[PDB]
Amino acid sequence: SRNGELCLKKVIISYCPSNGAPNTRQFLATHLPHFHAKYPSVSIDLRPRLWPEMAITGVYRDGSERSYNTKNLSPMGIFLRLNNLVSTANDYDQPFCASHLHFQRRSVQGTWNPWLWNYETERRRTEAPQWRRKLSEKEWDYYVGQYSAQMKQEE
Amino acid sequence: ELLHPLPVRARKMEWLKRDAVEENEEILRRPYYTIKSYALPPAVGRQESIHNSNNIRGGMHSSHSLDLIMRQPRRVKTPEQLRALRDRLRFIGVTGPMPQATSVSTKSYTDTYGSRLRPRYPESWDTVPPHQPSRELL
Amino acid sequence: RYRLFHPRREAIPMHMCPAKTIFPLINSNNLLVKTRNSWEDFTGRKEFDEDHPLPVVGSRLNGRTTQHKWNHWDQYLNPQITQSIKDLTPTPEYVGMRCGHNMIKMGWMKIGGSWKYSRGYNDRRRVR
Amino acid sequence: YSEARSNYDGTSLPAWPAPGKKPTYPAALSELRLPQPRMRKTRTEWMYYHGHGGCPGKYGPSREIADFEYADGTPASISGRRFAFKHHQDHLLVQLIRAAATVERYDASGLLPRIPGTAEQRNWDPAIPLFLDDVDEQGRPAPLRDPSAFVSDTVKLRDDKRPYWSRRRWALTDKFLVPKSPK
Amino acid sequence: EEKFVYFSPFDYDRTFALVDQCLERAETIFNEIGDVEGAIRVLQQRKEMIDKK
Amino acid sequence: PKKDRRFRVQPLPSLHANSLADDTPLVTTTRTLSPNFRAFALQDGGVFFTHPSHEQVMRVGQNILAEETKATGMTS
Amino acid sequence: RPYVPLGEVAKLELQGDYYMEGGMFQEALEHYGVVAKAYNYAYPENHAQRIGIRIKLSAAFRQTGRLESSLANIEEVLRMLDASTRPSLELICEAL
Amino acid sequence: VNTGYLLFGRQSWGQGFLINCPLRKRDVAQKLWEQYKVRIDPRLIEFREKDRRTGIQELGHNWCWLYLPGAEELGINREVYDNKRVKVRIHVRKMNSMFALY
Amino acid sequence: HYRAKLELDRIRSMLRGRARLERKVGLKRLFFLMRTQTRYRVEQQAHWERAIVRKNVDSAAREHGTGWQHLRNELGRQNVMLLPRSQQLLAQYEPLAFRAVVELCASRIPPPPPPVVASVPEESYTLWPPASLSHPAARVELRCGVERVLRRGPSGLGNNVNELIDAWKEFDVSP
Amino acid sequence: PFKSVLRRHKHHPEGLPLYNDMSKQWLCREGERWWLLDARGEQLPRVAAVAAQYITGQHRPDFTPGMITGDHVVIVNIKDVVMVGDQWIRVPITWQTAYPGGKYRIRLTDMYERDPCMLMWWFLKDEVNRHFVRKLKTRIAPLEKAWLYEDSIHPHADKNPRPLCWTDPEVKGWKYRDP
Amino acid sequence: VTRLYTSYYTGVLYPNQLVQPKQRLPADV
Amino acid sequence: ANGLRCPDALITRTLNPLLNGPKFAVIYCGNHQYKVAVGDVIAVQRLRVEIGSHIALKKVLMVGGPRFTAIGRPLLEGVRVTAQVEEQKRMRNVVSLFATPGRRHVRWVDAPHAATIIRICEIFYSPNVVGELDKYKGELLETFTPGQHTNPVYPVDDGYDVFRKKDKEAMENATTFLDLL
Amino acid sequence: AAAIAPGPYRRVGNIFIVHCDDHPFKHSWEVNRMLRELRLEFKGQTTIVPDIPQVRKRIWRVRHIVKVDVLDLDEAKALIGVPEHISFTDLASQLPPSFGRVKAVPSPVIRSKMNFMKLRRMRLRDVLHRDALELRLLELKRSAMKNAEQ
Ligand SMILES: [Mg+2]
Repeated sequence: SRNGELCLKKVIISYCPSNGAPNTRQFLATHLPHFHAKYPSVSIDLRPRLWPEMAITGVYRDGSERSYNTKNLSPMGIFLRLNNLVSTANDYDQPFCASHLHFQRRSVQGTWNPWLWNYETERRRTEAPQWRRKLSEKEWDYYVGQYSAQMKQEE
Repeated sequence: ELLHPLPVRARKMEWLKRDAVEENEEILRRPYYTIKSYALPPAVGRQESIHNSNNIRGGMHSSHSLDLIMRQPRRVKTPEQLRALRDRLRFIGVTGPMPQATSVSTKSYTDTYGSRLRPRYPESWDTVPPHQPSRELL
Repeated sequence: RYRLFHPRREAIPMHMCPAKTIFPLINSNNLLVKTRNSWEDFTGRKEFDEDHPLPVVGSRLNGRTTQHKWNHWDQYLNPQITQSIKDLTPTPEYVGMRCGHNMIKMGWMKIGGSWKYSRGYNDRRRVR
Repeated sequence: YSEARSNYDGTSLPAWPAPGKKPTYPAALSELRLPQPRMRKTRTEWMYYHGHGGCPGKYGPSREIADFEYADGTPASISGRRFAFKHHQDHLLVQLIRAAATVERYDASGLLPRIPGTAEQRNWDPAIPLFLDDVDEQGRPAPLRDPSAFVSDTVKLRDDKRPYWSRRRWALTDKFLVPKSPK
Repeated sequence: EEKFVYFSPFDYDRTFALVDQCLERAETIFNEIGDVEGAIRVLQQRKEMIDKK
Repeated sequence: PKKDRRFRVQPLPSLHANSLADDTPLVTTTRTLSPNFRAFALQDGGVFFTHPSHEQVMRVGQNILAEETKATGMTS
Repeated sequence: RPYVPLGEVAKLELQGDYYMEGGMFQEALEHYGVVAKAYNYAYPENHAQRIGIRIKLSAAFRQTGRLESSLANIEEVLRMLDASTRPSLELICEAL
Repeated sequence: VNTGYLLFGRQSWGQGFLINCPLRKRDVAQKLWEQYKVRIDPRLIEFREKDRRTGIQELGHNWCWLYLPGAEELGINREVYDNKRVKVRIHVRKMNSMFALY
Repeated sequence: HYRAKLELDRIRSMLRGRARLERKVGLKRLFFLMRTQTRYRVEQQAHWERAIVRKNVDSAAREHGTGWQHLRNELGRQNVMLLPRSQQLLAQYEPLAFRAVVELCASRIPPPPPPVVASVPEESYTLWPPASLSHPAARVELRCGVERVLRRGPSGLGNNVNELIDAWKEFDVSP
Repeated sequence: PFKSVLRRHKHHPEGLPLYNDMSKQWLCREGERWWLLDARGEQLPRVAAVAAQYITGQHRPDFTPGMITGDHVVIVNIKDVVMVGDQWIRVPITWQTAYPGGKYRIRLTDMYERDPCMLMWWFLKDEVNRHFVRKLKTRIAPLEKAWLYEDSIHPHADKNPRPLCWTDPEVKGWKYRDP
Repeated sequence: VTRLYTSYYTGVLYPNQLVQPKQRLPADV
Repeated sequence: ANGLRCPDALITRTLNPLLNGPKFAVIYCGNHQYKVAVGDVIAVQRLRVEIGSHIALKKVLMVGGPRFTAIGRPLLEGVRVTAQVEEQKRMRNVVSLFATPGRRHVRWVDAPHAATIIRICEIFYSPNVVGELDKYKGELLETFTPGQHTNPVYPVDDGYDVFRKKDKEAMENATTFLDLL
Repeated sequence: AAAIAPGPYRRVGNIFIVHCDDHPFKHSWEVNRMLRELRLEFKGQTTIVPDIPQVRKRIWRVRHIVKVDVLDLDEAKALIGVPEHISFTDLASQLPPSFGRVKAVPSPVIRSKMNFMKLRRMRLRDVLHRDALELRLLELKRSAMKNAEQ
């Protein structure tokens, strides 16, 4: 059911009114009007014939046929295969895989291209004590203090 | 046959198995019960002192809120308050009589709606009632 | 690491379910007990509304089911529906023909199965 | 619309501090009695910490919360697995309550011993004290008026070698020994 | 116990339970007021209901 | 038993044990565009990041490229 | 239909009849009150769950000594069952 | 203690004959209590020079030393092998996951 | 014995000459193929593919000067719960969001506190009645429920809590 | 069959294709960038690893196994490449020719005598073959994206190779473990 | 072997679990 | 979308234009996480929902625009993700074939994987922001100013390390623009 | 105040949360019997058991598999919102016996007939209900006919 419209159009149901294999006649009796009242848009065409095809068939809005074998299947099962007919648009069968979970691929921000993060370089939290720099006086005194300290202990 | 040596991290993990086992047996040597008073918090004396010094310094643990429940004073402080609360408590699904000499015309759920009939519960994901009341009567 | 150190208190987190789940009103004083006490006693899915019906899609306990043959109870109630000879099936204790092999010491085996254990069976079959 | 709960009530700790104060952090150390390994918490341990099981798909918010509402707010329906999960989740509670009940009628009946551990644990483990009453544990009573002094644990890291740089100490340190592989 | 599986009617249709205790209440009221024919009518309808089920 | 051919993650600089202390995350990302990602605190406990868009970042990249190639000219 | 967080109010409702089943009626009454305001807003006229919960609400009023309120409510339930297209066969039974 | 020979068994993986959970002084003293019912302070035990650094850790026959402190009060001499020591004899056997611990 | 000849007889078109021509040869080929792929799918590809995913997320972290080894840990620490597949989707289709995740990790921003143990209200311990009223714990929990009803989205119920508790009095006929 | 029997061969005069110049479904050159790897002082094997991963295309977030998209790495100064300790003298290079006498056991020093470039090519071969063996096109195609120049003179000024700034996280020296 | 159901156990699929419709009052009445 | 909300006005007027335009969400459904756009179509594992119904999705891990990114620690509040059930169908058969070489037993197990196929309609977001958050030093920053960088960022060259590998000098001195202005 | 707490004194026991960290098929059948008594089947299962001596006798033997945690009952009352004036004995007295896997019955046949009897009591419940109704109806008809004839 896409954009408020069912993709199913016809359901073909063929059966023999007098001969045997009651399941389809059961289905017409007890489960069909519950289906038709729930999905009014789907045209159901009934085909009485002497040697009936025992398969159900859907016809979709792209001109696609889909059928299920109903031979000596309970009307519960037939009802269920019918409701399986409605719930599919019959466009595709993709496997259920990780790459098939998203039918189309889309980027809101943008796709990664090699050049967006390329021109970034590593940076530091707090600014650098540059090696080559003019020492302040306190700095002079502290560093000369350190050098003189290690020289003193060594000598 | 076994040819090449066991890697170092494997036997490291085996050492960890050893002191996991030990960690268990320390638990096993703790007493069966503990004597506590009524007014004090539930954790006053506790075996975890060295455990708190070793693992517990500043970090917030997963048991935090529960431990916050432990380190405050007990809310029932005297036996009289205990039995004064406890006598008020009523048992609904209990077998046998229930005292009603006070007011007769207050009917319970059972003598109104019977033993076979539970109220229709709104049934969805986050509200899930017990199904099939007839099963539970063993 | 596969050797994990943490209290096993978290293997069973109780944060999600307090006693308010099993005892509906425990913060009051009555101790009612509502426990859904099996996995067997599940009645089924049912709708919250009329507006949003539960979809109809089948399972193998639904979609694969044959048509109903009349059993012996349905022909007892209403003889009207015994219409032909196929309705005349015998006592239900009759399963069918012997469909397999009673192979000594391994089960009932299948026709077109493994014959590896048939030695005793074959030798028993040809006959202080 | 969307649901975020860590709890049955929906409550939490005050997740953010007052502006301009220091935050409280979780202990990053794996919780182990021994201080020496000092090992950072594993991803799995962090998931145990944050109120899941070890995996995203158990016991967390990622189970208890419905996958979908309807547009109008009409909620979902009860799966067989949802009901089974509720049964498990109450099975834990029934388990706990019954265990506690057993402990309580055991110390009502007075079968909880004053001696920790079973007899098998007692004669396995020299940690648990001897619970002897009126005698001293070690022979007769000690007088009332340091093992490590004589016990040597000094681990010698590098094995001392033989002085080939000196002629006299080479021959004076001679080891008269014949290598023999086991037969 | 797969052959003996039983499902109580007081579960799978709540309507039956409702009408059942409905008639139970009715019958009690008939006992209090002193109507014999009414009580017999009610218990007959209830019996017929239960074995209909 | 077969040799394992799955892809291996590159080794990453070893920690100095400073990381062990809580309040110090062991991910170190301090990068050029870092100050632009502004963190806000939601009522939920989740966070809210404010960042420059795709074309802004790439425009910054373009400016840096042009600014490195102003000297020697632009190669093919 | 207008958005109301039905999950939360439903949870509230079942807490409600746990209160009612548990032998305390006043509280079940206020609970049903809240939830019934919710359903009264969220659903159209004469909807099934609306009249359902005020069935429960009549039941709650009746137990607490507000009898006439219960009577009024249940008559309104009746006249709502009247105007329904095809009401549930369970609801009419429970109602009366 | 010296007359007794304390049977010991554990698990061994890898190539040469090593225990993947090496011994220490808290579980030598444990085996003493387990099968010989001998209660001593575990800090009286000292290992061999080779086994101090790694623990005991190797399969087969190992020996260790127990310091028995007080006797010159008792005049213990020449009736023992030496006044302060007992050779505590350990044997470590490798066993599978069925029968071993750790 | 069932070898599944009658299903696999329809597949042969995907086999080359000797197998597609002659029946039994082709059926052996298809039986072999499908059993093989079944085995492989259940035990191995699960590892191959998660290896690929780890590789992609890791390199995407490499561009930011860190790697999978830290990122895993601190996506664990701050309780983000992004599956690695999703981290791959973010790395490839939303580089800025992935970057934001990385810099949520690298920052010192306190991770959320552990979930709270559900606690008893104080008013449970108040005896009722003291000496047509509600147990105070019940009405407090009722409060707590109504607040979380009003918490989800906007609704016609309003944001004011009190009268919404008292809403049972509007269905009440005054005698 | 799908893959033909008549196949392009080394003795066949058509010759062996260069994958850089080839145009094929699984070859994408559009989004590549050029790198400059100075090998001064860095260990041979490590350089081989890093180069292998830029070359293979594994450094990208969108990297896919069947789609070969690499960056061109210009590896400069192969001559200054440092192999730790005795290893230059002790690390074998073994190959087996199919003919009577299937052993060539040849020291790193000898390979370094003949060509220094062949050493880097050898370890690149190894680090690429570590994840790709079972298909020839997946083994061979990446390797041509290495440009091995044994000193600081290279033709590639026109591609503006960006200096690849890399420090090896591994503290210890490389270790030869090959059964 | 006997099951303890100590760990989590999903329920079985069983026919009593069918979604049973609600009885409706007829249209004309 | 009802706009972002904060006790501070400047932060609200600053981040108000920030939330406009297409939004992607990351959604937890049936143990599978999804990147979700407005017009995107996903196949989730089977939900019991009538076809053509209108759905909101509760679990939302992350929401972001071209401009903002809201990272949910474990989950987010306020997110409205409205989708529409399109199909319910069983997807392409995965045939598993189990045969033991010793036994003559062959088992053919078909796994059509049942799925609900979902089309998405809206993504709306309305956060409640508390305050600006300092990320290098952990704090809630009390005063908010957009113009100044919350945490300024500094280049790495000391001159102290001779063997530091030199990336081109324009990469190493590059200062980045003020975004919020 | 540097003094012993004033008593009434209460005695509070403990509770063991037991977690299985190792495959039971690696271990002997005695260790497996102990793990069975601790209600552990596989690797990764967690159980809650009492602190009574027998349980410790069990946990001691399997300690190289099981990892343990301890909760005293005040802490167990805290872990779940439980008012402190409510003990666990009453809470146990409230919860139904009909809980899943109720008993330890000696062989699967007995288990089967236990469940079977569970169903039988259901059938007999409904049958006895209907039969009671028939009884009372019979008595009403008897009294009616007796009062009518007389
Ligand atoms: Mg798989």
